[PDB]
Amino acid sequence: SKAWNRYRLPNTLKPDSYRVTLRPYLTPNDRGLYVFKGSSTVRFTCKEATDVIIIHSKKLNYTLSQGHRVVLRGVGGSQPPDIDKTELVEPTEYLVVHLKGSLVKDSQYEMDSEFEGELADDLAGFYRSEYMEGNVRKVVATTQMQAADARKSFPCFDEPAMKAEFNITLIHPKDLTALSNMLPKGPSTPLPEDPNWNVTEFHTTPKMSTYLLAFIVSEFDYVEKQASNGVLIRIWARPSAIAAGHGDYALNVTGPILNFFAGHYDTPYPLPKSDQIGLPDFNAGAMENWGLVTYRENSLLFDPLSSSSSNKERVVTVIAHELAHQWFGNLVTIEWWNDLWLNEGFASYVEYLGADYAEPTWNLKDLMVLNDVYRVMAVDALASSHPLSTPASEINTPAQISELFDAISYSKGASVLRMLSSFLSEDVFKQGLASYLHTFAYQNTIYLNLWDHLQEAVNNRSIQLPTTVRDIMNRWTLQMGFPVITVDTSTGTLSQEHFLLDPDSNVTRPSEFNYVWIVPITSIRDGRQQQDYWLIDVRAQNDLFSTSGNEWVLLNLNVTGYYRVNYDEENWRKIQTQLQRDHSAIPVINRAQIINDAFNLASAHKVPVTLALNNTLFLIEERQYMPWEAALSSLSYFKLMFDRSEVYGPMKNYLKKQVTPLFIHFRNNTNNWREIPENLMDQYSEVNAISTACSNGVPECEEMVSGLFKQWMENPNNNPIHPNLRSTVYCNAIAQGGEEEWDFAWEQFRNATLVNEADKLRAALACSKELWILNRYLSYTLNPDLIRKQDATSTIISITNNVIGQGLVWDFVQSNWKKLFNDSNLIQAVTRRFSTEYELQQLEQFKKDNEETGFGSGTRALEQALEKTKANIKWVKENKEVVLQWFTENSK
Amino acid sequence: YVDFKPQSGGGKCFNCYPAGVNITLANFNPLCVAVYANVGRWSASINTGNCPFSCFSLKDIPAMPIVANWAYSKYYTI
Ligand SMILES: *[C@@H]1O[C@H](CO)[C@@H](O[C@@H]2O[C@H](CO)[C@@H](O)[C@H](O)[C@H]2NC(C)=O)[C@H](O)[C@H]1NC(C)=O
Ligand SMILES: *[C@@H]1O[C@H](CO)[C@@H](O[C@@H]2O[C@H](CO)[C@@H](O)[C@H](O)[C@H]2NC(C)=O)[C@H](O)[C@H]1NC(C)=O
Ligand SMILES: *[C@@H]1O[C@H](CO)[C@@H](O)[C@H](O)[C@H]1NC(C)=O
Ligand SMILES: *[C@@H]1O[C@H](CO)[C@@H](O)[C@H](O)[C@H]1NC(C)=O
Ligand SMILES: *[C@@H]1O[C@H](CO)[C@@H](O)[C@H](O)[C@H]1NC(C)=O
Ligand SMILES: *[C@@H]1O[C@H](CO)[C@@H](O)[C@H](O)[C@H]1NC(C)=O
Ligand SMILES: *[C@@H]1O[C@H](CO)[C@@H](O)[C@H](O)[C@H]1NC(C)=O
Ligand SMILES: *[C@@H]1O[C@H](CO)[C@@H](O)[C@H](O)[C@H]1NC(C)=O
Ligand SMILES: [Zn+2]
Repeated sequence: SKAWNRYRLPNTLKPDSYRVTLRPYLTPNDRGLYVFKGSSTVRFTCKEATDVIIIHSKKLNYTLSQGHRVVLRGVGGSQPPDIDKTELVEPTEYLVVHLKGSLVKDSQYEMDSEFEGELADDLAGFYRSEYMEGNVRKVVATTQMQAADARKSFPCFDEPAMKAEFNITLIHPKDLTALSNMLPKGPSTPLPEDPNWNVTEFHTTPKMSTYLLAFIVSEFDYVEKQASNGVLIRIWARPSAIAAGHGDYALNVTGPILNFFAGHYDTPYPLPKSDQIGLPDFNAGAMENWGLVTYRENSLLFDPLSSSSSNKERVVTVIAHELAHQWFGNLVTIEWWNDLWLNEGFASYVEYLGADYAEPTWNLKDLMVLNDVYRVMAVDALASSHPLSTPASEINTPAQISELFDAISYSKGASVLRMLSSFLSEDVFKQGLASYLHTFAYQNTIYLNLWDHLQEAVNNRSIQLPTTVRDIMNRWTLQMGFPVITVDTSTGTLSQEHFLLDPDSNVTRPSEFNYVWIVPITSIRDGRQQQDYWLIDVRAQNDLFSTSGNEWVLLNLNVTGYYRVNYDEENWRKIQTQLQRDHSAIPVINRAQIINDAFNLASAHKVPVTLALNNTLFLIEERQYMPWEAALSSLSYFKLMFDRSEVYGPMKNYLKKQVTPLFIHFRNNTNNWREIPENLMDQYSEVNAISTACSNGVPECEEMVSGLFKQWMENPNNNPIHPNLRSTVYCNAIAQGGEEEWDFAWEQFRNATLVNEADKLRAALACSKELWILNRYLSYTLNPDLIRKQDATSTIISITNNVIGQGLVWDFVQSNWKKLFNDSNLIQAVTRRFSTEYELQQLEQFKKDNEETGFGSGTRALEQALEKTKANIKWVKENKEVVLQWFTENSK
Repeated sequence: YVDFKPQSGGGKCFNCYPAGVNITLANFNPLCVAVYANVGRWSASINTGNCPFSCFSLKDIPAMPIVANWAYSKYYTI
C-alpha cells in the first residue's frame, strides 16, 4: 500500500524535458565488465502535493552529490524541501526520494543524477553488441528500450504517456561515430578532460515517449539518400556490409515507403532524418525508435546474389512496419500497454500498404490471410486468449506488458483492421486515420478515440452501416475470440458461435457482449460476388444464403473478415465437386479458406475429419502457393500429433502421392532447377513443392538435394544452390548425410559473412537424424562464442522441431529450467507435440516444481500449452484410427 | 588523368562525395593549344557545361563538370 511498492507511477508528478549525458566504455574494467557512465537532469511539474519522488531506475548505481543520490533544485523561484533519504526499490524498479516536506502544486523542479551501469550483453537497455572485422574484435554500444528498459540507461518516468523532450549528449572514443534520435548539434568536439574522447550533443527531440530513445556508438559505415519528402535516409551497417552493397535495397525502399505513408495518411514525417541501423545483436526483428530505427541484420541487409526472395520480402515488410510505427506509435502513442494493438496492429497492417507500394508485383496484401489471420486464429480459439484491448487494470508488471507482444496484438490487430478497411473501403479508413493522427499528434490515445474519428469519416462519406463504428468494433476489440458462422443452405439460415478448438474448454473471462459479434458477411454464388450482408443477431435468414439445384455459396470472399465458416454437408459436397471439376472457379484465397476452416472445424468436432481431408484431394493438381501453404500448415498439426506413431508412414505416402506431379512440373518448368519462377508466389510454391517431396520420401527429391549439397561441398566458394532453395537443400542434405555434411555446414556457419546464409545453415543443422550430433549442437547453442545469444532459443527450437530432438530438448528444459530462467516461444514450441497423459503429467509436475521461480512472459503460454495438450489427448483418441484409414485408402 | 576512392573506414559514407580526388591535367601551372576501378557501384565520366563540344585549364577562365555517380542515382560534382 506504499506508492513505491505499486507498479504504476503516481499521477502526482509529470515530466516536461530531460537532459542526459551517457559515456560508454567499450573495453572491460578490472572486473571484466563493460560499463557506461552518465548524468541526467529531469525537469518536472508537481500536479499534487507530495513528499516523495518516485522515478524508474533499473540496475543503476548512483554517485552521491551534495550528500544524496540526487540533487533537487527549484525552478522559477520554487524552494524544494531538503532530501531526507533515497532508496532503490528493486521489485518495482524505482528510485524513491523521500523528502522532508511536500512539493507545491503547479510548481516545477529539477532533479540531477550521476550514475553508472553495466553495458551488458543482454540486449536490453544500454547494451553491447559484438562483431569481428578480420581478427579485430569490434564492440558497439546500442540500445533497446521497449517496453520498460529506458530506465536501465538513465532514471526517467518510464511510461509511454509521460511524454517529454530529450536533450542527449554522447561521450565516445574520438574515432567512433555517435548516433541518436536527432541529428548532431554541431561538430563532435574533443573532451577537454581527455581529448581521446569526443563529445557529440544532439538536437532536442520532439515530445515523445521514453521507450523510443536510442543511443548508438560505433564505427559503422552507411549509405544515404534524401527521400522525395525531404527526409534524409541513412542505412548503417558494419563497414564490410555497406561496402558490399548489402544496404542498397533498404536505401531503395525506405525513403519511398516513408513518402508513401506521409502522403497516404496526409501527415508529414516531422523529423529531419530517419536512420536505419543494423545491429549484430538484437532480440526482436527491429524497434521503431523515432529517428534511429534498429534492425537485425537479417531484416535490413540483403545480398542479391545470396539472399533469398523470402529474405527480400522480410526486409521490405519489416521496414514498412517500422516506418508505419512513425505514425502509429511514435507520433500517436498508446496511453498504456493494455492498448498495445493500437501501435502494433496498425503497424502490422500498414506494413502491407508500404511493402506492396515498394514491390507492387508481389501481391503481399493477400498473404495477410496466411501470415496474420490464420496465424492468430490458432491461439485466439483458446479459452486462455485475451482481448485485443485488455482492461488497463490487468496490465501492471513488465512481464504482463511483454506478454502482450504476441499474436493477438500484432496479427489479430492487423486482421481486424483488414476487415474494417474492407467494409469501410480503405479510402474512408485512411481519411479517418488521417483525422486521428492530426488530432492526437504528440499525444496519447485509447481505442475510443479511434472509433470516434472513424465515425466522423463514415458520416462524411455517407457510408451506411447497421450501427455506429463504436458498436461494431467494440465486439471485435473488447472480447477475445471470433465466431464461426454456420450456414444452412437448405433454408438460407445463418448462425454464429464463439469458435473454440476444444468444446470442453472452460471459458472463464466474462464478456459484456456474451461472445456475440456484429459480422460483415461477403459471399459469392457459383463464383459471382453477391450483395454484402450484416449479421447482427445470433441467427438470421436471408435468401442470399439459400441455394437450390447445383448452386453453391461461399462466405468471406478473400477472407477479409475475422471469422470462420461452416456449411451443411450438402454444400460442402458441392464445393468438393467444384474443386474436382475446375478449382480455378473458386478464388485461391477461398480455397486456402476451405482447407484451413475445414481442418479447424474438424478439430472442434464440427465437421468430420474426413471432410477436411477430402478438401485436400484436389491439391494433386493445384499449382498455386497459397492453397498448398494452407494445407501444409493445417497438416502440421497432424505431423506433430502423429510423427511418432504408426500413422506417419501412411501420411507421408499420401503427401508423396499428392505432391509428386507438382514436383515434376517444377523440375520441367525450372529447366532442372537451373532457374526460379519470375512470380514470387510461384517461387514460394516451388520451394514448398521441394520441401514436401523431400520430407515425404520422393526419391527424385532426395537425389536432387544430396547431389546439389555434394556439389557445393566440391566447390565451397561457388555455391551452386539458388538462395530460395538453400534452406530446404541444406536441411535435407544434412538429414540424408552424416558427420561430414554436418561439419561442413557448421564450418560454413562459423565463417559466414551474410546473416541470411548463417540463419539458413543454423536451422539446417538441427535436421541431423543422429541423436549424438543433436546433443553436441544443443551444447553449442548455450555458448555465446559459438552461437550468438540472440539466436540461442531459436536454435533450440529448431532442435525440438526435429522428431529425434523432442525428448532431448524436453529433458534439457526440465533439467536446466532454473539456469535458463535466471540466465515463451520455447515453451510453445517444445510442448506442441504433447498428446499423451504422461506428457501432460510431466508438464503439470514441471509447473509445480517451478511455480515459485515463475514463468514470466511465458506464463500464459504454459496455460495455453496445457489446454492444447488436453485437447490433443482427446483429439488423437477420436481420430487416430479414422485418419490412418483415410490415409491408407487415399495413399494408393 | 583522374583517380578517386570511395569514403570508408568507419563513420564515413560510402555513397557520398569521394574521399580521395586527383584531377591532374599534365602541363599545368593555363595550358593552351581513368585510374579508379569499378569500386562497387561507383562510376564517373566527363559531362558538358557551357562549351558546345565534348585553352584548357582547371582554374577559372573569363566549363565541363566532371561527374561521378553511384548506381546512376547519386551524382557528385568535383
Ligand atoms: C532541452 O533543450 C531545450 C532547448 O534549449 C531547453 O528549452 C529551453 O529552456 C530554457 C529555460 O527555460 C528557455 O529559456 C528556452 O527558451 C528553451 N528553448 C526552447 C527552444 O524551448 C530545455 O529546457 C532543455 N531541457 C533540459 C531538461 O535541459
Ligand atoms: C479477391 O482476390 C483476388 C485474387 O487476389 C482478386 O483478383 C485479382 O484482382 C486484380 C485486380 O483487378 C487482378 O489484377 C488480378 O489478376 C486478380 N487475380 C486473379 C487470380 O484473377 C480479386 O480482385 C479480389 N476481390 C476482392 C473483392 O477482394
Ligand atoms: C553496482 O553496485 C553493485 C553492488 O555494489 C556492484 O556489484 C556492481 O558491479 C556495480 N555496477 C557497476 C556498473 O559498477
Ligand atoms: C573527433 O574530434 C576531432 C577533433 O578535430 C576530429 O578530428 C574527429 O574527426 C572527431 N571524430 C569523429 C568521429 O567525428
Ligand atoms: C531502386 O533500384 C533500382 C535498381 O534495380 C532502380 O531501378 C530504382 O530506380 C531504385 N529506386 C529508386 C526510388 O531510385
Ligand atoms: C472452470 O469451470 C468451473 C465451473 O464450470 C468454475 O468453477 C471454475 O472457476 C472454472 N475454472 C477457473 C480457472 O475459474
Ligand atoms: C469424403 O468423406 C466422406 C466421409 O465423410 C467419404 O464417404 C467420401 O468417400 C469422401 N470423398 C471421397 C472423394 O472419397
Ligand atoms: C595525386 O595527387 C598528389 C597530390 O594530391 C600529386 O602529388 C600526384 O602527382 C597525383 N598523382 C597523379 C597520378 O595525378
Ligand atoms: Zn512493431
